[PDB]
Amino acid sequence: NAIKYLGQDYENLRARCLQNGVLFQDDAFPPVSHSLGFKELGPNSSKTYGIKWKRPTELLSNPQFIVDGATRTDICQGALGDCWLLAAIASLTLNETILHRVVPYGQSFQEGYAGIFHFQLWQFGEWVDVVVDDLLPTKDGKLVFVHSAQGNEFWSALLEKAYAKVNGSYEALSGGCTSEAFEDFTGGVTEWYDLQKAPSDLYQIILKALERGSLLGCSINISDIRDLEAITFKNLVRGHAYSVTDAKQVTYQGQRVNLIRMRNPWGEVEWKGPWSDNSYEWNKVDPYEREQLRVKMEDGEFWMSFRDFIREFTKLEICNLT
Ligand SMILES: CC[C@H](NC(=O)[C@H](CC(C)C)NC(=O)OCc1ccccc1)[C@H](O)C(=O)NCCCn1cnc2c(N)ncnc21
Ligand SMILES: [Ca+2]
Ligand SMILES: [Ca+2]
Ligand SMILES: [Cl-]
Ligand SMILES: [Cl-]
Ligand SMILES: [Cl-]
Repeated sequence: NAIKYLGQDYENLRARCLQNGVLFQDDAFPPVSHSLGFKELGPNSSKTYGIKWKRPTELLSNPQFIVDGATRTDICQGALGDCWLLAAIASLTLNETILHRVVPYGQSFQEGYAGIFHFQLWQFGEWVDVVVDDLLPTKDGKLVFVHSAQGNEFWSALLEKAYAKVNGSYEALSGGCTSEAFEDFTGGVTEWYDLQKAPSDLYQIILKALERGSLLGCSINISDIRDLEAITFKNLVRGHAYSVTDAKQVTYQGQRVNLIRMRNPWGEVEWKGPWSDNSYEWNKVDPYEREQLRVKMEDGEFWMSFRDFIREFTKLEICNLT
């Protein structure tokens, strides 16, 4: 059983809030500017001034903790430098077992709701249960930071809040390492690969890792400063964490081609090269493969050939667990 971060006891706090007829407000991570940040999100910053803390039950008549499953399309980045974290959460959703260790079952805005939620993380060398109240940063009625493509779904916003809490503020999340989030969700072992020196069996390594439910992420180093822009000519984002979400082989004019699928945690802005959603390559595979694999949607998720992947990307991170 997870031990309680700061000694805060989820079920006890929830039960006592319900008894006392109030909603939880978290003394350890309160709905004030110091929970937002210290510089870019500090008390006197332009960003801080626009933000009002509001509960999902203040925003909507029918807020939901999870809608149609806790899945990667529920991870759409907001105005914060936490792409590394969000890439990790998106990858986490592909492994139901680990997902629901981090996101406990049984949390809702209906029966038993008292304005408090909890998540479990690997921290300080322990599995720790972290509570949050459900006051969330909003501007004009919309979440400022992470949000789901399902506008009434709140689990991922609440998990990002819990992760900010253990790190001190949302601003403390700006700029980071995907592998650190992977570890914090698993207590597993992380390794990384230099794609410009890829082992010859790297694609099989990826296949095996995906099959076992390991977490995979990738990025493109900014080698100059951000000279050729943050965005490459083919619509990739440099210095930015992507989730690796599948690896599948297709038959392209009668020959096997290894593909890899990844997802930009923005939930938008995708590769426009071969195998992209609108590319001509799809016209020359088996119709069944096309139907199974290709999804024509601006959703941040796309395929690349493994060959193009290892040319365009520079780093692959893998977190292996038990
Ligand atoms: C810094 C950028 C973030 N990148 C990083 O963290 C990188 C991640 C690695 C895997 C390359 N790491 C990093 O730099 O190390 C900094 C480091 C390491 C250790 C200690 C302190 C600082 C990330 O790209 C990000 O969060 N971008 C969000 C951009 C705003 N935005 C949000 N929605 C957007 C949208 N729809 N469209 C356009 N922009 C959007
Ligand atoms: Ca969902
Ligand atoms: Ca897509
Ligand atoms: Cl408390
Ligand atoms: Cl303030
Ligand atoms: Cl609910």
